[PDB]
Amino acid sequence: GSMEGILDFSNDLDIALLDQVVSTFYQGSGVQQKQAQEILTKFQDNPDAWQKADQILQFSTNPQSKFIALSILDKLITRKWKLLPNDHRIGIRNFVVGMIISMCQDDEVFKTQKNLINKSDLTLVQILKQEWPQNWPEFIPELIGSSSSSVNVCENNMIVLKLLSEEVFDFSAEQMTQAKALHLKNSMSKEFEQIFKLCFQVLEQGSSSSLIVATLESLLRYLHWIPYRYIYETNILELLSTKFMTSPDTRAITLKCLTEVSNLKIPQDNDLIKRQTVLFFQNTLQQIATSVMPVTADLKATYANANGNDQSFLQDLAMFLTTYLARNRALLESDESLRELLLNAHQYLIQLSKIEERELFKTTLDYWHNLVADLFYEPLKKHIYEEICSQLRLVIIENMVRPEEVLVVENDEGEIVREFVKESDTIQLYKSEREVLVYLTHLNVIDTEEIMISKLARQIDGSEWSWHNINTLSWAIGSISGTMSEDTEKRFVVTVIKDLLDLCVKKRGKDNKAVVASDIMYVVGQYPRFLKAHWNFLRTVILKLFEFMHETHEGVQDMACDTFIKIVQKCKYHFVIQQPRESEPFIQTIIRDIQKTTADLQPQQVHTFYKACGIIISEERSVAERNRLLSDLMQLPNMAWDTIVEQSTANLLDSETVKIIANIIKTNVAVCTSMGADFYPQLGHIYYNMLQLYRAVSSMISAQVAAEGLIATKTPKVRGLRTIKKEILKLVETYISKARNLDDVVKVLVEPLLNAVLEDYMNNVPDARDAEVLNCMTTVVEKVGHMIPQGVILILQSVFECTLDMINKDFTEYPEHRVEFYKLLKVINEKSFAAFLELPPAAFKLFVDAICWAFKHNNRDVEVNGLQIALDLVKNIERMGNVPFANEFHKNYFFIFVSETFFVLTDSDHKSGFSKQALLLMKLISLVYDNKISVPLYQEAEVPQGTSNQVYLSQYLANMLSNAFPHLTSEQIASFLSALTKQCKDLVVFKGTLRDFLVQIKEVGGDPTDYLFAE
Amino acid sequence: QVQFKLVLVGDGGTGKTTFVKRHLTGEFEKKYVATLGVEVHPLVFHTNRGPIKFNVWDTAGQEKFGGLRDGYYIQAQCAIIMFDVTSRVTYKNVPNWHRDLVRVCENIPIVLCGNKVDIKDRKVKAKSIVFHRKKNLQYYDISAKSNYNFEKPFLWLARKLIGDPNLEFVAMPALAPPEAQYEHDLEVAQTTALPDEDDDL
Amino acid sequence: MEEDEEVLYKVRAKLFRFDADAKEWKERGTGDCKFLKNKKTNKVRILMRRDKTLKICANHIIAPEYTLKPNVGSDRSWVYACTADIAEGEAEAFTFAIRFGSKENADKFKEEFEKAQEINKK
Ligand SMILES: Nc1nc2c(ncn2[C@@H]2O[C@H](COP(=O)(O)OP(=O)(O)NP(=O)(O)O)[C@@H](O)[C@H]2O)c(=O)[nH]1
Ligand SMILES: *[C@H](CC(=O)NN1CCCCC1)n1cnc(-c2cc(OCC#CC)cc(C(F)(F)F)c2)n1
Ligand SMILES: [Cl-]
Ligand SMILES: [Cl-]
Ligand SMILES: [Cl-]
Ligand SMILES: [Mg+2]
Repeated sequence: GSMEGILDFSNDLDIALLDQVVSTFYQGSGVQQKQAQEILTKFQDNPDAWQKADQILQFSTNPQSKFIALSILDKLITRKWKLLPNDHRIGIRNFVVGMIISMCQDDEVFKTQKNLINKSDLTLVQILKQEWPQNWPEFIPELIGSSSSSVNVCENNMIVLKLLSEEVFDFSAEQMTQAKALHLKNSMSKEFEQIFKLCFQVLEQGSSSSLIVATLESLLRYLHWIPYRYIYETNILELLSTKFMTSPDTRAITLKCLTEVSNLKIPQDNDLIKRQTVLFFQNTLQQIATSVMPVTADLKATYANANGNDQSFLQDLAMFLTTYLARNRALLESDESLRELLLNAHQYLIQLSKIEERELFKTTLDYWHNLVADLFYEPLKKHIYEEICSQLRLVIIENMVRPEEVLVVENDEGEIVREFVKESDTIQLYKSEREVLVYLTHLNVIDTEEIMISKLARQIDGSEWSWHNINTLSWAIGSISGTMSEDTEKRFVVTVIKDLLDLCVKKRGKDNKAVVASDIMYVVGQYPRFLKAHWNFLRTVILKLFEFMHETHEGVQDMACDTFIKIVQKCKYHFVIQQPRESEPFIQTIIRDIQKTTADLQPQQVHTFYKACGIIISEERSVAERNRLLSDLMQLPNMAWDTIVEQSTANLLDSETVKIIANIIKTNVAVCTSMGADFYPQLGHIYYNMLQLYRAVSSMISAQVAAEGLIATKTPKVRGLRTIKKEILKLVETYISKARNLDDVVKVLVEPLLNAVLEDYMNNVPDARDAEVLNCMTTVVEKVGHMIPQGVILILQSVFECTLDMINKDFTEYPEHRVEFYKLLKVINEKSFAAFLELPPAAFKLFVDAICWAFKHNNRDVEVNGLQIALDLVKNIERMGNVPFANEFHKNYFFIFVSETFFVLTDSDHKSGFSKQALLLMKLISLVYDNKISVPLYQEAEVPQGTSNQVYLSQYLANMLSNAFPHLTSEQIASFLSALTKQCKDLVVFKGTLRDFLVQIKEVGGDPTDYLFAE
Repeated sequence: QVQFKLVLVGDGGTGKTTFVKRHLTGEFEKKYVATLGVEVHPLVFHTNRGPIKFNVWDTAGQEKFGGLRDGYYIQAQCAIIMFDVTSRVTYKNVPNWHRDLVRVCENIPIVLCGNKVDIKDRKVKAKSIVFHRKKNLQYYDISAKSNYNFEKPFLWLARKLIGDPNLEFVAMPALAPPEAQYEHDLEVAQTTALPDEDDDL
Repeated sequence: MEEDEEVLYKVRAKLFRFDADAKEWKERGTGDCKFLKNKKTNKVRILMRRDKTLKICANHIIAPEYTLKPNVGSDRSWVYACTADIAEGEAEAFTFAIRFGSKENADKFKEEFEKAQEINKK
């Protein structure tokens, strides 16, 4: 292509050809645009490209070309500024400064090229970070002086100052060393008094508005750090709160400026600063009432219409009111003359809380929580806000979001149906609405009941009947559970149920009856205290849920199962005892009908039902009775199990038989999840045959892979067979993680388990290995690892080397095996470190390779465990004392861990694990500077005899860093290691020195004295 | 007929390209192939106010593949800032991307999207996500994998750009559809297993 | 353009297209798959739209030529070749796969699919 001509630097640069590539990229499309993009990238990334920056600037008409020219300068100024001759530096400063002035004097350019001007200002600010003030002490006075000349220069200087403030105070932490950040902050601080005068004069002597807005935009940044006196000891609060609130083009930024002021913890003693903090709020609320809208305005409707900036302003108003009031509302709560201001501000927030905008509602909801929590404790305050809180009760109730328990929703067709997915992003909102509404109910429980009862009354008679109105009301009724007295709760709940019952009977329709069903289920499920005290009602509820388990509406059916177990988790005790006027504990009635009750349920719903029964059974503490109940509950799956066994012992191939087996195991898992240690008798009933079945299905899977290939693993048959193996493992993992008798686990379970799973895992092909084996072994080692030292060895032999070969070719394949692998190594390294001492030297080398391999993952699940294993391994070795194995470990692997930890610290691709990388590195360095390593870390020849490991460690690291970062000077490296070494007992300072180093390796000429920042 | 340039920024790995691809072809890409500089993609939507066309500039998040960086933002009329709710570092960097973005585009509508909510081990809790309030950004939990809220960013941007709060997506009319050695091409298709056979669909 | 058609069958599904160059299946859309019979030509077609965006991810006649094959990895999906789909305008040819929530939905889809083929035989 001809567009590639600009890549050849022997020839001069044809600026005309440059603009064509630029235009082809920004205004082109298709392949042309894609080709020009790749060209401009190669041009920009050329180390000599900057030398043609002034050339492009002068003779080019395309402003995008000049923008990319400044992007090349910014890149040079940032990383290679100090590598230039002192003449190229001043020259670059000259035609950057000269360019800015040249553009601000041409009124046409200044109006149309705001992008190129802002980019040029930002480029100048990069020079300032490098040169100012040590090599440019008159920049600020000359900036102030030049402002009085052209109105366009003054405005553009406000942009420069805004950006400088940002780069020094708002974005310096990640981009500068501590020393340089402090130097620039002190510099701007020392010269700010003059900056403020220019900014205050402009604001008072009004001007080109756009200059006023630019000045206010700069003030917004100053307010992040400047002393309080500049705010309260001048007339600026009055300017902001009155003058600049009137004009709408300054109102946005002014309101943001006042929000920043509002969020300052002011001296709690000065009475005058309190008057000023009151005054600017008074003025601000006055300007809004008169210039924008009164407190009665329908902000819900204004926001919906979205005229101009109304949505942005209403958001900013909400931020200002909530920010100020959360900090200073106590200033308004005593003085009677300020009561109206206090209530009008909150009345605006009431109106703001009616806007239909989730994120905005959360912002105001956060404030309401702040307020009602304060009124819940602070004496004599809630009466002030009585009327506000009544309105808020209405807002919250009418805007309740659907709880996660409610599984039915209206679709675009107008039908009530089941939910496709969960509404994961409304879960937090519901909790927040509940918290606030619970507080509001404690503050006036009578007012809340009156609202809800009458709202309910207007649902029976149909005044306000709608699905939305009954839903939000029901959700609110359920969400305040626990706020009322038992007796009030009775009368209340009784009233609600009666009218919800009436409402069902009353309503024709498939959909009406599904809505009212979900709402009744949610309310009753939310009031267990009431159910416990009314057995007759509890029984009726449960039986109705059993009826719903037969309804053809999927949502209602699924919700009946979740409500059932939700009630059981709280009321289990009332199912195990024999209630008055009952012939048997209700658990026996449930069990005896379990087949017909669950007949129409889906399998996972049946399992939930069994788990619920398991919860109940675990309340019976008479062993004989519990085991009997457990035996009764499992009677159906145990009869199917026994039938399956006889057949299995005749060579399972049936897809329907595999599904049956899987559901039997899943039922045992469900019951074991809720019974834990109590499940042991049922486990022992099936354990031996279950493990034989594990072996049988394994042979089938292997035989299938052999006859059909790896693709067999994708077939429904093989996947069905592996489900069996996974549920078996999950069942054993579930029990062992809850077992209380570890002697039986060791002497009964562990031995057959390892024989059944380990060799199968090892001798299957990679694609046939189940990562669930690793997960099961982790639990075994966690719980009884200390009792089976030889068992742990056998686990390593079987899974370590073959799993490592699966995951040490890239970071993506076998992601589950990857994660479970390092969870297993972690627990072994913690609970049974002896197993690693038995590894042959070659296998212990792979173990170290495996840990370092974990370091280099971006996956947090692997990375965090990799760094933890390394840390714990170093501790384990240190504990051993001065013995041969500990000595050999350091000689072999100390510097491997130091250099590897360093590599991931500096490669910019593992930012997420910096803290633990630092911790690991600090421990390794401290071992040497506490003489915890008894043998020398060097060779016989490398170093004179008797040289301390401290000396050699500094020499090793100085050489390592010199070759890995050759652009650093020897003094930078020496200063860095000296600081890093002195600070190996203070993690916070240690981490600061490492962060300073990560900054300096990104540029040339870093100041080596920056590493003395702590000293 | 009239089009809007949209710039999509965020840390590497947050799912920007996967998100755009889902909207272009409907596919879900499992592989992570880092974007090199930027990729431009036309993306049309059918609305009750006619069709709207987005020229999506899907930029690179990895520093060493950044390319022109902020040069991509020029002339942009809207933007999406992407992070990964399973990676806190990507949220901590949202203020940096937003900074570089609003320095070129001073007054454009921006959506903040927290991606990968389908993963249950979430790290950036909902309560923590507040950066958008003071910056007048719209926020959505999204999942390019489950399609959760995947249409919200574009529907909101279209309402802001067209200036119509009641703008809705509408069904594109469906015209009458028209009226060899595939045996091999079909054999390959049958014997290549479909992905994610455990999904509800 | 759907008011002059009758819905003979509807089911939620996920549609895939086979990329031969990459040798992998790629999702094309998830939503309601409908069998629409034109009341003027009595021809039956598949029309499938993505949820939310309502974009067409399938539009083609249920030709008598087509045959539903199984996929090796699924018992609730069908594979078949299509020679003229206009979901993206230009009538392209594709190898399609459609997966359903259950095996009954897959078998029921097969039954309705073959019925539509008979109607198109006229
Ligand atoms: N579980 C899940 N994974 C997702 C989701 N979205 C994207 N991914 C995955 O995250 C990885 C990165 O995807 P990608 O689109 O390339 O992110 P990116 O922002 O474009 N990276 P870059 O900025 O370097 O181009 C991919 O493996 C992708 O499958 C999601 O919503 N959920
Ligand atoms: C109304 C809902 C209804 O009957 N709907 N059917 C079944 C669901 C699909 C649509 C048609 N309705 C009537 N009764 C209940 C109800 C009653 C309970 O009894 C308490 C008592 C006494 C005396 C309990 C429940 C619940 F707890 F299970 F929710 C529901 N709903
Ligand atoms: Cl009070
Ligand atoms: Cl109880
Ligand atoms: Cl990000
Ligand atoms: Mg990408």
